[PDB]
Amino acid sequence: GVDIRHNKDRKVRRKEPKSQDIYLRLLVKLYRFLARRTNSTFNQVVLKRLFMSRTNRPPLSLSRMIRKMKLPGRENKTAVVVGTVTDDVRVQEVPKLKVCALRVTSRARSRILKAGGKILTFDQLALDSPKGRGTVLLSGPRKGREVYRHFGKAPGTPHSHTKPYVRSKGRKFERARGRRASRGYKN
Amino acid sequence: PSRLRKTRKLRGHVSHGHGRIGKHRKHPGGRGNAGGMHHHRINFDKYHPGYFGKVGMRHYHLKRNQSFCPTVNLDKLWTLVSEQTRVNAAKNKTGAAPIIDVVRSGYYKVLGKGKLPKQPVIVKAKFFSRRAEEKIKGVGGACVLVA
Amino acid sequence: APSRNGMILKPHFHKDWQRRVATWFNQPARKIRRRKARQARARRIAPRPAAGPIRPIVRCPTVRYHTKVRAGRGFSLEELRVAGIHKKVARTIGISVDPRRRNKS
Amino acid sequence: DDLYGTWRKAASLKSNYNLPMHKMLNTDLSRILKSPEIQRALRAPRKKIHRR
Amino acid sequence: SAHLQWMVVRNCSSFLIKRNKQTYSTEPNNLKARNSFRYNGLIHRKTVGVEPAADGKGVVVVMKRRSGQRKPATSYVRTTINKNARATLSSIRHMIRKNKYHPDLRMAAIRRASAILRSQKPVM
Amino acid sequence: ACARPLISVYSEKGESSGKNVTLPAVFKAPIRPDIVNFVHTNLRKNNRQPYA
RNA sequence: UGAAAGCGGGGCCUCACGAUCCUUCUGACCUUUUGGGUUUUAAGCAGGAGGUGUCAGAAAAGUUACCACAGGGAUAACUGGC
RNA sequence: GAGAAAGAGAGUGGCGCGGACGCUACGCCGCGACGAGUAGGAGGGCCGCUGCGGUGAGCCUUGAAGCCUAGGGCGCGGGCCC
RNA sequence: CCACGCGUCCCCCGCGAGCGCACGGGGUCGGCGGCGAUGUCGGCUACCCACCCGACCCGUCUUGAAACACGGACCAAGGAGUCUAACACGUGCGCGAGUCGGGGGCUACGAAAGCCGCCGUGGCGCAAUGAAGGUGAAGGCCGGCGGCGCGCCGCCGGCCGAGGUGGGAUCCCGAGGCCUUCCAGUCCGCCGAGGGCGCACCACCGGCCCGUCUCGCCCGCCGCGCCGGGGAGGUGGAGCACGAG
RNA sequence: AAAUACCGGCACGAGACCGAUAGUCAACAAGUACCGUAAGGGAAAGUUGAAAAGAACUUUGAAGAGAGAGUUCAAGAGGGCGUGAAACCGUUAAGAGGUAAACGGGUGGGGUCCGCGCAGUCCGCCCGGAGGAUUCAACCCGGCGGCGCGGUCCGGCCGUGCCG
Ligand SMILES: [Mg+2]
Ligand SMILES: [Mg+2]
Ligand SMILES: [Mg+2]
Ligand SMILES: [Mg+2]
Ligand SMILES: [Mg+2]
Ligand SMILES: [Mg+2]
Ligand SMILES: [Mg+2]
Ligand SMILES: [Mg+2]
Ligand SMILES: [Mg+2]
Ligand SMILES: [Mg+2]
Ligand SMILES: [Mg+2]
Ligand SMILES: [Mg+2]
Ligand SMILES: [Mg+2]
Ligand SMILES: [Mg+2]
Ligand SMILES: [Mg+2]
Ligand SMILES: [Mg+2]
Ligand SMILES: [Mg+2]
Ligand SMILES: [Mg+2]
Ligand SMILES: [Mg+2]
Ligand SMILES: [Mg+2]
Ligand SMILES: [Mg+2]
Ligand SMILES: [Mg+2]
Ligand SMILES: [Mg+2]
Ligand SMILES: [Mg+2]
Ligand SMILES: [Mg+2]
Ligand SMILES: [Mg+2]
Ligand SMILES: [Mg+2]
Ligand SMILES: [Mg+2]
Ligand SMILES: [Mg+2]
Ligand SMILES: [Mg+2]
Ligand SMILES: [Mg+2]
Ligand SMILES: [Mg+2]
Ligand SMILES: [Mg+2]
Ligand SMILES: [Mg+2]
Ligand SMILES: [Mg+2]
Repeated sequence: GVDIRHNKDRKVRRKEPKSQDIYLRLLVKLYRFLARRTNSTFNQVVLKRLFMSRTNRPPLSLSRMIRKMKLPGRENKTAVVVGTVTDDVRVQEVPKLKVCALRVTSRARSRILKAGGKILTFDQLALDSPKGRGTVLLSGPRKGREVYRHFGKAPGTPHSHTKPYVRSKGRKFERARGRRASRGYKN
Repeated sequence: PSRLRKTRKLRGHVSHGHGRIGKHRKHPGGRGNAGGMHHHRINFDKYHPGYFGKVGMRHYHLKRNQSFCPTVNLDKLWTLVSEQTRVNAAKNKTGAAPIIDVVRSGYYKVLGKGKLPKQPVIVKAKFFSRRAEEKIKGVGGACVLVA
Repeated sequence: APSRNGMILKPHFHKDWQRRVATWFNQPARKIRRRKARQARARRIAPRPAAGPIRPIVRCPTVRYHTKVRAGRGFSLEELRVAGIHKKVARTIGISVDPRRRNKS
Repeated sequence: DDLYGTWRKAASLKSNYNLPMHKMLNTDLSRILKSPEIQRALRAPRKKIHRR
Repeated sequence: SAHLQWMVVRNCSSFLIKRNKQTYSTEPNNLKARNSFRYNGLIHRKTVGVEPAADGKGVVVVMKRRSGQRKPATSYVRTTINKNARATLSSIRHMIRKNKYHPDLRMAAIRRASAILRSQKPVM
Repeated sequence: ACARPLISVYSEKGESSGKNVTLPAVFKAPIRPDIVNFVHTNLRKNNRQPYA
């Protein structure tokens, strides 16, 4: 026979989006062609991010966009998020941005267009720059979700800063034996 | 839908997904989360530290209304009042400052989290934190109290 | 028999609860019952207000709520005797009265 | 357009409603694909089948 | 547009028919009668169709015009062709080619016209 | 798209009357049959009487 | 302590020992004691102690030949087997 | 498709009207390596039962559902069409 | 001998045409022969029978079952991971620092559907920490007034103003050149030596809020008090560190 | 009083429910027959046909039961009667038989039917040979359609554009 071990024989990654959306599948039908038929890997990574799940393409906010676009060198470039460009209310002035996203929330659309910016979709991005040149590809904070505070080294183990699953935060709800130094032990 | 579930693909499998050595018996580890001190000790100490025992004072008749004091930040202090006041207090060369009455917006205590733009205010709250007061003074503008 | 990681919880089902479960399938029948009763009452008191009497300006009691003003129970006797409306005539012409209210302000 | 609003006019007899924004606009895919913006910036097609 | 309509009518249409591990569409302007993007005849701005005539001699060739897309009464134009077998195919070939009128399926149109003509000549 | 056509109002006799109203923007809101299926599935369940 | 370098926060090293709850004692010009104040009392917070030797920690005598039930050939009393 | 980072690049001076198939892009096509399996886990079913919303100008007294069959068949198989 | 001509400076001694055979990117014949209307031709499969080789009866508990282990005479119909609640994670969908009307109200199928917005009361989220009183999430530079054996500065006016190191998909600049007769030379792309700005995330160092311990000097006034605030250095926290619900 | 609760009762309407081993225990002379001293336990059980037109009469037998005859479209629906499966059984026909029967792989023989097999496919183009048409191209007239190649023809409409 052959003594190859078939555990990791199959790659796990996606080849099609799980969504049954039709506009997203048209964007996939376009970027399949562009990444197959160009030699710029912006197209490969942007179809790889069109495929993803909405917990893997987190919402990038407009404060991150303003900061990471005002970092020096990248003036009049095109910000590209594959997720959802959301408003961030704790920022006052907004510079002229040139952004491209699947879906921009309504107050962020109003904010950028009052600042004098321009919103694009991905079909217009492919017309405007097919190899994706002149673009800054950004992604949202992926471990910004509240779930990742429950992950890692478990609570009740030394040097583990993990939020434990408790039904209501209070005085009585798991503050006593693993936590105190008088009540039992402190981990 | 039961059409999509697991038991439509576990027909013909003689144990229905629960093993043949250890059968699916009714309640092997006690009911619920029993056995905290005794035989689920290391689940309750590797995954819920703190669970057994008392700590803290007993308060017999708690009233969330008495303990009610919700907070706003200096980041979102300008969110409360519309954009027209900001742009008018920016255009306004007379030094006149808008009143930000946080209490009618529904927040009793102003805490100071982030950067406040250099633009004068009269922040009208029910409580203040020291850093929030110092940031409003450092912008140049006053913190008045209402009860 | 708890598994790896997850909230330990106390569901209150240890009683026999299936003999007593109030199910809401008469929600829309009860709403159309109430609004047919409300239409009948509103057309049987024909020029009078359908909402009943008038109810006073009242500030909510506690620290969470005293900045909000809501509609109270009835007009107190002291503001009635200041407004010159008689105690027993106020509710007969449509002004709700409860005598239990003070006026500290 | 009084019910569900225009793209720039809000919904006149709902309270807070506007039409949902598109995810891509130029939906005719062939008029994107055989367009001189893209067809310029592509490699040459390799369509010679090379059997075993 | 057209691909937007195709991603809708692609599986949940009423002209589609599925059995015996084959697939089709009984829609009124489908050369080769199969469910595909190219050969479907309701979702395009320009579309040929080949139908047999109402009388038992000839082929009505259907063109979808360019102007009235949303006006289905004045959207299609019938042309009746009652000729010899070669010049019927010559008319359909010139009609699709020299107009540059959707040249993807000139060959499918002349295949379908030839099949209708042999069905319309008498049977031994 | 972005441009809006002009639909004529037909008389009761059948032929076109002179009046023509612009297309409302609702008719070029996006088409998504997945969430039409989703909303129709979850809302066709509400008219259902119990059985036991 | 030694003059000093240093050495020493128990026994030259390898064993000599104990969670929650509860009680007791110690500590601070400490917190709460519920509408306000004062004062006893009680609750807390931290640090020891009272102890579970089945030693990760129930509070526990027998008998059944009048016997029962769920099971076990995971386990005896036969034969057969090495 | 071809051993060699990259243009069958654009500019300035010295008769016969003809050309197969394709592309349900979730589609079609080419290369290689590979296939054990109880507990279990997962994916696909144009496998199957019953009912509901759509739809087939569906079928049906010129004989539906069911049942029988040494008849013709398809699918690896669930099954199905005659 | 996989050696071919002419021209010239120096050294040592870039398009020739045609035909054809083919050990050449997977089989063709541009080769044939028979038998066929009432007894023959084909149909693997499915009916019965014959022969060779193989061939123990299933389920199940088991370290092991054909077991001298238990259940099973045969057949038809019924017959076992369902529903409610809670939680967790993954996934699709709408809106997005917000979100949700589920409870209420207004207008055959319809007990549906729509609408409310001064019905967002409220839930969850946007802020943690502490047992509790409570507190409650950048700093610096410039000028004026050892203060002395607060170059630090206590406070005022202006200015910069919201971390850093390493790795990082993407992009950005481009020493050179990518040929059709040769020299310059333009515009369009394309490739790349090197060098940049660096998303998510990871590791580390900094910093900020609450508790707690230690060491310390300052400041505020309506009550100058067993008052209030402030600093430095470690440490406990399910925190912040430009949302993610 | 009101808002509120209702698996009993009178009278109703409806069902992504069940379809006679299901749904109530009960679709029927069901809390009936039946068991128990008693408290109490408690079934099974729907279907001729359109209409009874429910088989007059002859005939053997004592009769049940047959054969003819008749009604019906149908008795292949004959008073427990639609459809009528399986286990099981009778009979007919075919095949077979000393390792219990059975089974898997491989063929062989015999059946049963199917092919409507039993002188064998067609299809373009060319060449020839006999035929038959109101007949091809080009023109002319009318309609319809497709498209800076009108560099910039005239007129409208729209913008999820802009300036006044
Ligand atoms: Mg192998
Ligand atoms: Mg394997
Ligand atoms: Mg694997
Ligand atoms: Mg298995
Ligand atoms: Mg078992
Ligand atoms: Mg187990
Ligand atoms: Mg075991
Ligand atoms: Mg269980
Ligand atoms: Mg124990
Ligand atoms: Mg388990
Ligand atoms: Mg020391
Ligand atoms: Mg008291
Ligand atoms: Mg005895
Ligand atoms: Mg022995
Ligand atoms: Mg396998
Ligand atoms: Mg043998
Ligand atoms: Mg067993
Ligand atoms: Mg066992
Ligand atoms: Mg054993
Ligand atoms: Mg085992
Ligand atoms: Mg044995
Ligand atoms: Mg047993
Ligand atoms: Mg037995
Ligand atoms: Mg069954
Ligand atoms: Mg999720
Ligand atoms: Mg109804
Ligand atoms: Mg029955
Ligand atoms: Mg019954
Ligand atoms: Mg039955
Ligand atoms: Mg019957
Ligand atoms: Mg029956
Ligand atoms: Mg019949
Ligand atoms: Mg019958
Ligand atoms: Mg019968
Ligand atoms: Mg015989």
